[PDB]
Parts: sequence; C-alpha cells; structure tokens
Amino acid sequence: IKEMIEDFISKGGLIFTHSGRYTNTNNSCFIFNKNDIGVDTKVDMYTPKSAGIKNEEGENLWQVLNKANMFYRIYSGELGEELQYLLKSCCTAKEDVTTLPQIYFKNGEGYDILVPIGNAHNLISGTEYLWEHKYYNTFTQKLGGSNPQNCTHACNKMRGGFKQFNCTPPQVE
Amino acid sequence: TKLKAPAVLAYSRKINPTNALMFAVNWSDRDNTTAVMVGTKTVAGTQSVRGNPNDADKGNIQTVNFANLPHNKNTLLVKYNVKFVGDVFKAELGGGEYSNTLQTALENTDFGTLAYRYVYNIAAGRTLWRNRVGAESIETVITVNDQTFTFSDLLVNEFDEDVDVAEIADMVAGVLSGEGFVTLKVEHYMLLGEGSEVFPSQEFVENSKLSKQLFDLNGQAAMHDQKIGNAIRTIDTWYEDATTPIAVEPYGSVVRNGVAYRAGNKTDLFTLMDGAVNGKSLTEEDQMFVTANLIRGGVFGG
Amino acid sequence: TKLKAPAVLAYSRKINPTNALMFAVNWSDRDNTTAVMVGTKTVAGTQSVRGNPNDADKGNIQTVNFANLPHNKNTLLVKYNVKFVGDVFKAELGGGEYSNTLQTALENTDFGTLAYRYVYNIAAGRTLWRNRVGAESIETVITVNDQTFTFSDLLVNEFDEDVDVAEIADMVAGVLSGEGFVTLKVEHYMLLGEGSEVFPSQEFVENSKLSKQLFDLNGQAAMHDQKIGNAIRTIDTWYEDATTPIAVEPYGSVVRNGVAYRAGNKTDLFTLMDGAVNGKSLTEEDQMFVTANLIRGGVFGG
Amino acid sequence: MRKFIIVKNVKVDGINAKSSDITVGMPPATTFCGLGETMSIKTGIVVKAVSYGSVKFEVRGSRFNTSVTKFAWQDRGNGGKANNNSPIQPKPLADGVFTLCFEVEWEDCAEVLVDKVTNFINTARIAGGTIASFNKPFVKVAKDAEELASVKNAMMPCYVVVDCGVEVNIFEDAVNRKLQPMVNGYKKLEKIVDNKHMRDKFTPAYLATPTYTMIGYKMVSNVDNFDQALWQYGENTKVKTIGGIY
DNA sequence: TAAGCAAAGGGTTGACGAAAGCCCTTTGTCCCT
DNA sequence: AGGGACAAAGGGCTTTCCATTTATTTA
Repeated sequence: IKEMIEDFISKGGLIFTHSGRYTNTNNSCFIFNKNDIGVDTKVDMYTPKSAGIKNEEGENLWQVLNKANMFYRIYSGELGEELQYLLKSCCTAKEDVTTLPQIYFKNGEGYDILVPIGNAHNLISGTEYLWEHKYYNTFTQKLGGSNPQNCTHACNKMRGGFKQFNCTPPQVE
Repeated sequence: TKLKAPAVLAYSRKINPTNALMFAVNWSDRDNTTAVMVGTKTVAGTQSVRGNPNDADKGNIQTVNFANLPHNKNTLLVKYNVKFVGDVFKAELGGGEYSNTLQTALENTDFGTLAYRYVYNIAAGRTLWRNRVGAESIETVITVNDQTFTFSDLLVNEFDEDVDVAEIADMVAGVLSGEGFVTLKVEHYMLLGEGSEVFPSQEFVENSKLSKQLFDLNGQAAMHDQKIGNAIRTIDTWYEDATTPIAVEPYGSVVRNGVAYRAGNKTDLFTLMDGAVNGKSLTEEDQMFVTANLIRGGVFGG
Repeated sequence: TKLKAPAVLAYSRKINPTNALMFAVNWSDRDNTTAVMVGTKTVAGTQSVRGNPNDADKGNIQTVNFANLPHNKNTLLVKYNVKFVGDVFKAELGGGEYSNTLQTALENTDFGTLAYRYVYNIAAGRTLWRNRVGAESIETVITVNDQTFTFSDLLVNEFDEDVDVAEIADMVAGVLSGEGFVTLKVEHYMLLGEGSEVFPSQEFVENSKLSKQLFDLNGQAAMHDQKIGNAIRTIDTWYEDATTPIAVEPYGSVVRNGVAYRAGNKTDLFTLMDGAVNGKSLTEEDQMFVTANLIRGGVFGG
Repeated sequence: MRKFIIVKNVKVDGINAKSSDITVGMPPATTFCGLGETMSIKTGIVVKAVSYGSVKFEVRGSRFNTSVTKFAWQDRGNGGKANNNSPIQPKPLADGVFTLCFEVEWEDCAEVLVDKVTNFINTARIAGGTIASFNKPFVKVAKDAEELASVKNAMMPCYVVVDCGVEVNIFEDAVNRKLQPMVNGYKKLEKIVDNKHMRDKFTPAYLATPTYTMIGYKMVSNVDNFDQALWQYGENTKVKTIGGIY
C-alpha cells in the first residue's frame, strides 16, 4: 500500500466524497465533507488521466480503499499515524464553479446562490444495491462517452455505468 | 466429396393444391351446387377411458361442428385445383452446388411413372378418404387446358394402367421434367346418399371451446390444402416390405399409424441423397423417390 | 496519397417503395378489389429433421398464417407505390471529399440502363418472389404522373429491350441524374388459377406461437417494403462468372445461397471506391454497380 | 383569504430529466417551488405553496437507456477540435403534460390574475422546457376542507405527488418498499472564496449536495388532504409539506 | 372426454478524450544613444 | 524615441489509461 500511496501523492493526489465531475467532465471541483462519512460510505478517486500502478493482481487503489471499510481502519486510526497522516495530506479542497448548475434558494428574507454538486456514495451504492437485490425499475447510464476514464477512477473501473431510478408515473388511459 | 447439405437447405412445393371446397349436388342435376355449411351441434357423450372406470356412470357434454349433406342432395362435390409447377430441382433456400450435383445426378429419373402415380390419387380419390367410404360410385372430372377427362373409381392402392390417366400424366411429366406449370381443376362427385355425414379437415380449438372444429371458409365446409397435398403424394411403395402406398416423406413417416417406414435403415431421404451427391449410383426406384420428395418439399439441413 | 471514407459515411435511400398490399380480383373485371387476408390455420405434419431419426413417428403441430385467393376469384392483385428519389450522390451522413470526389469521379455513369433495369424489374414482375410460379399470365400496370402502361410478358432473367419500359427508364434516369422524385403506383395482376395460394412476406417472430406469420396491415395480407425494394435492384450481372441478376449489395451477397458473389476477389463496392476517390479509372460496368449501391444505401464505415 | 390558480395540461418540451446523478426523470420539488419565487420576483404575486401532478410524462429514450443529444462545440480551447462530433456528458431530457396549483393571495379581482400568470407562462421555462399548449387558468376559492374538495374533483385526471418520508436511508428504502426517491433539500458544504465567477457578485455562494426523500404518486380523486400534496420552502435550504408525511 | 404444439441460418458497423507536456508566437514591461 | 530582449498566456497536438457487470426485466 505504501508505494502506491507514495505514487499517488507524487501524482495529482485527490480523494473526495463530493464532486461536480459527474455533471460535466470539465469540472475540477473537489471537496471531502467530513461529518457525512459513515461506516458503509464509499469514496471515489481522481488522478490525472486516471493513472496508477497495480498491486500485482491488476488491482488499483480503489477497490483497495473501497473494499468493506478498508478506509475506515485508516481513517479512525488503528493503523498508526504513519499511514494516517499521509492519507490526510491527500484529502484537500479544490474549488471550481465553471460549467456547473448555479441555482438559488429562498432563505430567511432573501435569496442564496448555491451550486449543486454530486455525491460519491450514491453512485457506488446504486451500482451495488439496485443491482444485487432485485429492483427491476432503473436506467443504466455510462459517463462519459467512448472514453469514460477521464472523470475519475470510479469512472475508470466499471464501464457498465451507474443506475438511476425511473421517474415515469402511470398515465391516464 | 462429402458435400454436406447446406446448413439451411429447403425445397419449395412443386405441387400447389387449393383448399378443397365441398358442395352438394344431385347425380342427374350435377350443375346446381348447394354449398354445404359447417353447423354447430352439441353432443352428450360418455367418458370412455381405459383407466379409472368409476367415471363411466357420469356423462359429459361437448359442442362439436358437423358437416352434413342437405337432404335434397344425394351427391357431394369436392372442388379444388392442383397446380403442378415445374423446376422441381432448384431450391429456395440453400440451393447452390449441392443442388447442382443433384441435378446432374437426377437427369434420368422416371418422371412419367412419378406423374402417373401423382395424378392417380386424383384419378381415384385419395383426397376424400372418409367421403370415399359409403359412396356408390366415385366420379372425378379433371379439366386441364380444354381437355375434360372423367374417371370412375380406380382402386386406390394398386396402380392400374389405362389411357385417360396417361394423357394427363404425360402433361405432368412434361411439366416436372422441364419448365413451366400445368393446372388441373378437379371436381369429385360421390353418391353418399341423401344427407349422409361428410368429413372435411378439422381445425384447431383453444383450451376448451369446441370438441371438433371443422375447417370452415366463410361458413362453408372445406378441406385443408396440405391434406390434399398428403393425398397427391401418397405414392410411396418403395420402402422395405411395401404393402400400401404412403405419402412420400423424408423419413417415411405415417403419423396416424406411428411407424417410421424409412427411418434408421438407410432408406430415409438423407442417406440416399447424400449417396447421390457423393457419387454413389442409385437404382430406378430410389432416385425417383428422392426427386418425388423434392416435389414434396421440406427442409434438408442439420 | 489516399482519401478515406469518413469514419461516418451514410447513404440514404433513393428508392422508397411502400409495403405492397395483396387483393383479390377477377381477371375480366379488376374493380372489385377485395382484400386477401391473413388467416390462422393449423398444420399437423411430421417431425422430419436431418438429425433426430428417432423422432420420425410423432407428429408435430404448429399454427401458421396462410393467405389464399378466396374461392370466387382467380387473380391476385399487388398494389404498391415506389418513389425513385434523386439527389443520389449527396451524402446524407458524412460528405466531404468522399462524397464530392465521388461526384467528380462518378458523374459519367450510365443512369439510363440503370433505370431500365429497375423499371424492368417492376415491369417483368420480379417483385413478387413467389407468386410468379403457378401463374398463367401476368399483367403489371404502372402509373406515373397521370399516364398508365400495361405489361404482359417479359422473360425476367434476360433484360430484353422494348419500347414501353424505355420511356419510363428515361424518366427515372432523368430523376436520378438530377433532383426530385418520380412516383410509380404499380398494380400487379396474376391469374393464379381459381382460389389459389398467394405468398406474402413472413415476419420475424421472436419466440411466438405462430411458426409462420405473414406481414399484416389491418388484418390483411401484405408484403414487406424492403422486400419490394430488394426486388427492384436485382440487376447485378457484373460479377465473377456473370449469371443471374442478383440483388446489388457491397459484397454481392445473397443470404439464401449463403455465398457473396463480389467478396474477397477485389470486386466489392468498398474496394471499388477507394480507387475512385484516389483517382483510378473506373470501368463502364462497375461504376454503374457503385451507383446502384449509392441508390441502395448502407453504411460506409472506417 | 387564500386563492388557487391552476395551470392545466401544460405541454413541457426540452425539460432536462437529470434532477441528480442518481434521480433522473421528473425535476425535483426545488424546481416547482422555485417557480413560485420566479413569479414572486419577475411578476410580483406572492406564492406561498405549490402542488403538481402529471397528466403524461415520458423521458426521451429507450427502456433501459435514456440519453443525451450530441453536444455542441460551445467552448473556447477547441479550435481544431470541431470537426469531430462532441464531448458528450449525459443530460437526458423529457416531455410531459402537467397540472400546477399555486397558493397566492391577491386581494383584487380575478380578471387580472389570469392574465398576469398567462404572460408569465409565455416568458418563463419549465426546467428548461418549452410550453407548447396550456389551458386557460381559473381562480379557485376555498375556505375549508369541503371547498378544498371542489379543488380536488377538478384536477381529474392527474397523478399528484405526496411526501412519504425516508425510513433509514435511500436505496434500501427504494428496494424493500419499492417507492420513488427525489431531491427535497440541499446541504451547504463549503463557501467559494471568490465571487468574480458568480452570476450575482454580491450574494455569498456555498457548495451543495442533494438530500433526498421518498414520495408517492396518487390518483387525485383518492387523496384525503391537498395540504398533504402541497409543497413549500422549508429550513434549512429544504422543502417540505403543509400536511406533513403521508 | 383423449392422444399427440417442428428444424436450421444469421442478429452491424462508424463518430462520439480532459489534463499534463512540449514547443511556437505575442505582446505587457523595460532598456539606452 | 523605438526596436529588441524577458517572459507570461494562449494554443495546437500528443498520449493515456482503462477491464467491470456486458444484463436479465416489466408493472
């Protein structure tokens, strides 16, 4: 693990639980919110042109950190400060508002500008929960186009694409 | 060699019989054809099964279709046309190389005898089957390009030799051995008597709606065209222990008796046709069978 | 060096045939057009495969869709509209220097004999594919822009020269060589014999009860539009060992025979284009093949 | 004295179905509750609550894949990269026939409210959609539940949306109960340090994440309470229901 | 009311790539003789 | 007083890194 984490910090080195990369690939906005991360929550991963080194079985950094709270046992801190501090040096905040939706909300006596950006856990728990447990009403999408590995490593890993729900009500006869 | 028949090889019909309609005429008044209609009558029978004998004390009711002659008419008419269309050796699907060596292996088949037996079933009346029984005298009239030939009742099984069958058979042999087509507008006439029950082909019901659904065409009783085609091709007397003529089949199948006459003992189609294309010479009776089944049709591909 | 087709080069249809309809008429009177309809009958034949010789005594049963001329009429009528559209070379999808270098290298083709073979295929009635057989005489009438013509006999395999196809060939050749469209409303009359069998186009059935379902518009027998447009363009006589006029395709491929007549010998359309854009001299009888495939359609990929 | 104004059988066309990367199809209740603020700011009529049904709805595409137009080349930095088709990121669109109910207080004759919402329909867009045909609006007055049932019987036929609430979390609830989630509120994450890239340059801007809820599609002739079907602004940066959870 | 409801042959291909790196050019900024 | 250097800033082109389930499936 140490050599490819060192390769990651020598690379671009960004981990995130929230992004706008899924809305448009020209996003480059990245924030790791802290209080929403629970034991089964999942996190995606970006480095430039989705590069990396395998762990001698074709295994990159993602399923490593994703597999059953692997990240948690370094985040809670039972693996020592030596790995935990180098992990914490990667989760930085990167701000960008270009080519993103920018909407308003009525707050108390006034309006507030805010940018909707996507969630990390929702896509991966969607691919692993509407699929395995027999929900038979969904749309399968692939982002991006013929080269989907431009966004993230989550984008890179599965090429079947994520799943949304159908929002089609039954209609009047 | 080993030209294995094309994965999909199929031969089209070279005999096109029509849906044989049934009519009611008189023996002297042969022109006033009363159209026999399929009626619907309900039937209170009994359970007759060779198991669980305790159900016989309780009856049962099913609704059938029936076709009866009108009481003022004592003869039934069967109208159909049979179109003998040539080029029996070119397939429809497949049809390439395998069929060409079949063509150059079958230029000496006795098409005269084939045409004679193919029109003998009309000359008698294999088509009728059940309408043939209980008939005082069958009379079939064949019209072909301004040449009307009346026949009586040729004994079905044994193929007798005469002159009036042979002229139409010469026309059919001139059609099947070359190019073109011929048409026989064929009318069967049988004295079944006043009102006796006649037997069209029977269609297919749903799960439970009718016990016996006769083949109706605008409410008129009619025979199936493939039933007529079974009748025309009932010529096969070349299997082992040849007792009675059956329909020419690739396996020699008689489904009503449940016996495979030619299957599994080299006398099926796919062995002596593969031998024909591989270069093994045939007799005068197997090659005429193989071209007769080419006139029959089907698919020949594994 | 080389110019290549654009990754995407799509060529839209320059023939738009409508899906033909099948009607029943008499021969002497053609005004009482009564729809030949798709009816659902059931056959009870034989289990006869090239393999499985054990299953040769158990009868199979499927429901098939059948279409016949009704037993009061003796002529099949086939009605369709065919729109020969112009703007032949303009690439619908794609279209730069492989659409325009093709224009400067393909402006001197023979559109006249192209249109003659297309209007001959309609006029000789090769558009029926099965109803030609068992027909005494065919009468194909074509109406273009308020003028009507009638065709009796044309041997279809050899494209003969006459005077009543040739002026329609001038109209169609003028409408492909420039802009616009010409509409042929065509009616085919076939005296098939009294009450004979017609043959509509079968649909694909994906795991259905019907083993044979014909094409259907509003309960009535019909043939596929792409089947008609297949049989307009059976004009290809410039391949290896030139023989039958087969349908024109980029590999000269008939899928019934399972053999492509223009593939693998440097004769295919694709090949016959990269030299043309590169500037080689195309001969007189294969640039017409290229233009016939321009007016067919297809994708011209990378 | 409350007033109801009704937009019936409005044909929306070009409406982008991507409510989120996980919910696609209908736009969220933030859209149809911000429509009220849109007519509160553009026109001036105060809208306090909103409810919506669906006469018809269809998302553009096939049965398991709905998808997106070929994108344009409307970016700087792609000078030689214009001969190719596009960079295509997913943005599915839809088309639907809708019914809309707005809670407004007017204190004036009803012959001005109809025209004042009519000229606002012609200039606004329904989540990127284009209004094709819409019925003439009419003003309804209800003072109790009995006269609110007169509002209930006149939207026949439509399929209204009521809140249903989450049990524990999203996809689990979407599985065992087989219901439908959609976005009902937004959670502030981080404040952008510079406002030179904003569209307003004065209001502070925070990044947001979509919070979801479960709903129910109900026949409008079978709902007990319309206030269970109305939606309004909530706290903080959320929407809710007058009638609560159904 | 009872007994039995076929086989092969194929099922398209073409566009749909953001960010790091590497050179090339241009024009803010400064210079004297 | 103005071309020439000093260097930032755009801009075209050039790799690149991928490997999971290819869904099944409709009310």
